[PDB]
Amino acid sequence: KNLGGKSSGRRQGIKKMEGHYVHAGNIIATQRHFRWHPGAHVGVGKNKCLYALEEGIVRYTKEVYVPHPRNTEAVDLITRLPKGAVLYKTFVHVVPAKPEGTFKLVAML
Amino acid sequence: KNILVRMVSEAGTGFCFNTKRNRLREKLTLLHYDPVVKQRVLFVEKKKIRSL
Amino acid sequence: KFTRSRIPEKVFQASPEDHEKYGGDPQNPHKLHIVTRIKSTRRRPYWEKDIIKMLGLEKAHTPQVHKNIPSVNAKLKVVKHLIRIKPLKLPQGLPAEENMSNTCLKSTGELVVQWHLKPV
Amino acid sequence: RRTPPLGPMPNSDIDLSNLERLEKYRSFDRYRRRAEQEAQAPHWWRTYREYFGRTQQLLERKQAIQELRANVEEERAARLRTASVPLDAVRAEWERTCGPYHKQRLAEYYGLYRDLFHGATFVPRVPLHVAYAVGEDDLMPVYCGNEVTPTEAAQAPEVTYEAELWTLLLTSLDGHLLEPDAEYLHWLLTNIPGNRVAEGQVTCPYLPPFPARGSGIHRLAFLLFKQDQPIDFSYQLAQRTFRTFDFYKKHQETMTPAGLSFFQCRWDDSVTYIFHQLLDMREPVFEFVRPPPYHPKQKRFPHRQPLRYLDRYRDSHEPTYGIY
Amino acid sequence: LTYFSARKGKRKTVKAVIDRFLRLHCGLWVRRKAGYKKKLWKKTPARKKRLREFVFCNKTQSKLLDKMTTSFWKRRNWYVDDPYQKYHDRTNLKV
Amino acid sequence: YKTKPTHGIGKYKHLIKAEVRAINLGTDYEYGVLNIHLTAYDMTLAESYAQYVHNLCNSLSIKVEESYAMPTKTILTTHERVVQISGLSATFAEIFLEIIQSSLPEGVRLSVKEHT
RNA sequence: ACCCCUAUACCUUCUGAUGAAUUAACUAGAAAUAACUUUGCAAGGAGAGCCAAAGCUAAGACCCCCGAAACCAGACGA
RNA sequence: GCCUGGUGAUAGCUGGUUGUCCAAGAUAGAAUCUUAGUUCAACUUUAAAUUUGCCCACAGAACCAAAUCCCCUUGUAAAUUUAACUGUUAGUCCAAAGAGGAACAGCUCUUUGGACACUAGGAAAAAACCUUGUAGAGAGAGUAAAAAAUUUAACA
RNA sequence: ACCUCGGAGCAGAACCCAACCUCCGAGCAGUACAUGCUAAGACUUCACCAGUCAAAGCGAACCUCAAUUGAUCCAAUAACUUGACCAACGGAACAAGUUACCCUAGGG
Ligand SMILES: [Mg+2]
Ligand SMILES: [Mg+2]
Ligand SMILES: [Mg+2]
Ligand SMILES: [Mg+2]
Ligand SMILES: [Mg+2]
Ligand SMILES: [Mg+2]
Ligand SMILES: [Mg+2]
Ligand SMILES: [Mg+2]
Ligand SMILES: [Mg+2]
Ligand SMILES: [Mg+2]
Ligand SMILES: [Mg+2]
Ligand SMILES: [Mg+2]
Ligand SMILES: [Mg+2]
Repeated sequence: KNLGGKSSGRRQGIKKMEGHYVHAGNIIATQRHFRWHPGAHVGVGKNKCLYALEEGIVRYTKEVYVPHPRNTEAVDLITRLPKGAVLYKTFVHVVPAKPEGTFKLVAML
Repeated sequence: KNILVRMVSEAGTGFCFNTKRNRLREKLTLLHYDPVVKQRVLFVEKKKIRSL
Repeated sequence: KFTRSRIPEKVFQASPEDHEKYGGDPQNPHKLHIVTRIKSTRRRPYWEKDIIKMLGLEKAHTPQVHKNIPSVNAKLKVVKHLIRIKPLKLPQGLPAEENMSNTCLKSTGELVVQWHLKPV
Repeated sequence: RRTPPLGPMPNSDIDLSNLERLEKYRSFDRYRRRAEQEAQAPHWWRTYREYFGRTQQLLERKQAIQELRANVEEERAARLRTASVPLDAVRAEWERTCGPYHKQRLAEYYGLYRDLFHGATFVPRVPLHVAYAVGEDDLMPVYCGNEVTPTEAAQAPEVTYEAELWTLLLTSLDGHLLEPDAEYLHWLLTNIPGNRVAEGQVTCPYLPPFPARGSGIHRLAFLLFKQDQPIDFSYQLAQRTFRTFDFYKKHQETMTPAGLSFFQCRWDDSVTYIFHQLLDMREPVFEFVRPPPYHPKQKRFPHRQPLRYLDRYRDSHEPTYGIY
Repeated sequence: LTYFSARKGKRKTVKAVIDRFLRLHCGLWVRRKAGYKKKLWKKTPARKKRLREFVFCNKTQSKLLDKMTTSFWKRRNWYVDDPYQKYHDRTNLKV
Repeated sequence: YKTKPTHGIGKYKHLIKAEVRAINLGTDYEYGVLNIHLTAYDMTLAESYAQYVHNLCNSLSIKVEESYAMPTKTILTTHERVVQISGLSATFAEIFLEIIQSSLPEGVRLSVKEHT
């Protein structure tokens, strides 16, 4: 009497591991709950998927988690902590490769 | 419980768009956006399309 | 499940007992290995079959020279159960262009650069 | 397969058996404070920072503020929050006391030390004051990092500073057209007696700033040097070019820097006048050119792409006709 | 399909294929997306923007559609004010 | 990641306790849950004194479970406030009770009664 | 010659029962859209029609044998 | 009924498919009135164009075991793309991790890896265990795997 | 008893992984009416079909939930749009029981 459960794998996880060159708009990793958070130059979709906002190299770090004050779930999770207790998460960053443009000589007026 | 109705623009006319609204509440008037006037304009609902 | 096997590093750390057993010096080690396939790649996983093809040991009982560098040592650590390793020792020098043709690698592990066929 | 942590893990020392006996962050703000402190600490894992990075004074000050809070109108005005502050006294006393460290911050933020002296930091002790004449009525002051037009800086400025020799220097850290390293100076007055400027040996006379059109926004350095022993020194832009580092290296024995004031310039019509009139060359015009957009390698069968895909890879928007 | 007709002994086109697809002269078949005019009330505007697109076909879909039409449909067409005419020749491929 | 040295850097549920008799075993002795009833003919002195008790207890690191009030009675009206306390020491029983004794304003009585 | 030693008939169907006494004769891969190879000519090719943004023309090279119960029409039969 | 015709009916089913010699070549799946079948994919094959492929080191991949991904060096020689098509798939057993069953089955269902549907030697015979692979002749030689070991009970 | 979709275990750490295996669920509701238009770059349920994410831009302000669903043709409509418990859920436009009289082609 166990019907259902025939759903397939979502094929989620990391698409660009650390060190990988990444162009703008590449999906870095799709998750189902926030396993990785967006860091520098990384955006988030409605599906909690991390994509890239610049061209560069993906890096994963461990950072202090300080949520938005209007996020009453995580903020209520803060205030229960003891006085030294600091939350960390793993973040994903894109270190941007190129300069965003050069000055070039155009005309000798 | 809900109804899919069409919403006809009052100006820049011939423009419709569909919405959901309850069976029991009143006839919708909205401020949608006409891309023909390219403004926000009152729409009035004219016909229920399908009772979803 | 049968998987690829990591081997810990304590396995590849010699003891002075072993320096008494085999003929090695931890200071000034040897440059070149002689590797020989002495076991089949049949009934072995496909990764070991590949490493045997990379090291150039498709034919058994045929010696091959390698460098004693950590990359080649990593490949050798994968297939160390199929091969035999001895140091290439060189009693005289490495062969010059004069002695290039007249060499012979002996069984001992040494490579002699003058190979007559006369008795001493 | 666990490998043990390299240094201490976070949330280790506070991890006790009795959490309910431990007093907690009652707030959001305290966690933000502690959290920022832990952000600034050096760690052993990979972090964002790796990749993207006397007694009489206290006596007179205590009696001074103690006399300040004693007046009834100060308390009554402050509790009715209609009390204010004279900005001028704060300005001049700021010029006196802790201004030099702040001008040091502004010179470090604007990269005057990494470029002007290869990182040799110093402190501008002298509260220098430079201003350009804006007609006859008013005059545009130069503070550290201001914007001043080259029309305002057409004529050499009035320099006043309270001190007792001196060598004053102006440079343009970025305005060099040919070399990406050197900089054109604008005027270098030396051996200056006291605090009058006119009696200085005008070695290199005054040019206005000339930033080229579209070449962005320029910074212009007023150095002011404590001189000990008066030394002799020494419109062609091959002659206005030098570097302040190895200039100062020749003369650092009996001269130390004592004053900064630097400012920004952009293009203006006066710079048309500078290039054409007195430099006698055509003006260079620059444009900020962004890199071309990445598109992947074009496929034979661009499966499921829209029809726009063929336009990413073409270069003419006109009907080509081929062999016909 | 019919490989040899009974009257002419020629190949025949499948007219479903012509009725749904567009052969560009370079070999690309353009199609419309399935369900682009169904149940639009329950689709997000991103999805509706995706369905109102002219989508190219696969390689094997392309070869399947080539085999199901004839050489009349594979031919240069110099129409007057053709909307798709700038998409026939293939610009700037590096294979 | 499970094999890296920074494994479990992000865990936090051991830092929140997301969840009665007295404990007097052999050496470490403590009262169970208590009740402190405050009855007065004044809302003001009972509420305010309950504040002073409650701020003492927070200022001396005591678990204060509740600080509710009981309904009044038709008599004049008698008001009650119940400020629960759990866990004291031998010395801290004496030192804690002597201040509540020595801080009563006017005619408001006490209770060190326990639960049920 | 045998004795010695070695040696689990063939086809087919399954991951690893079928059919055949034997001989002779008979008995089972049919299509050139597109691609490829080779020529011709070449911004044109083709002996009208057709194709052509190096193409077009020509050739070469690819698609089995036997076997039901049935259904229908018309006859012949007590 | 039987005969002739339609009729070379139709058959996803059974059976059969004829010279030589060489080469390359075996186990993911998804849909389906579908599980005796097809279509797409995966794998396979040829031709072509190009440039990397494989092995991999630090670093790196989450909160609520064995390992893998990623990956420069290095060791090697392949890979991807373009063109054109066929064929194959309930695999079996062994080792390992498991599920169902009786911690039965030469039982059923997944995963990782071997081997077998490719050779030879051994294990009694012997698909799947061990040794071993690339092809010929030799009345040469060195080897690999490779032979089951056990025998007991006095008592103050 | 089931047939489609989702979550968890099996399947401990990238992805994938079966069973008439073990347990939960779904076939909506609510809010908004810029839930406008366009468009680089990507992910993808092992094919296809479907699905997802999205910077910049123009125009304006100053969506939650996991699943929450259905192709083509055809209809209806001036148009925009709408149409299945087609749930056997890749869906034939509409077809039940039974044969120890069964029959044929095969398999065990
Ligand atoms: Mg599942
Ligand atoms: Mg599945
Ligand atoms: Mg035969
Ligand atoms: Mg008769
Ligand atoms: Mg037949
Ligand atoms: Mg059939
Ligand atoms: Mg072969
Ligand atoms: Mg069907
Ligand atoms: Mg079938
Ligand atoms: Mg690489
Ligand atoms: Mg896929
Ligand atoms: Mg069905
Ligand atoms: Mg179905």
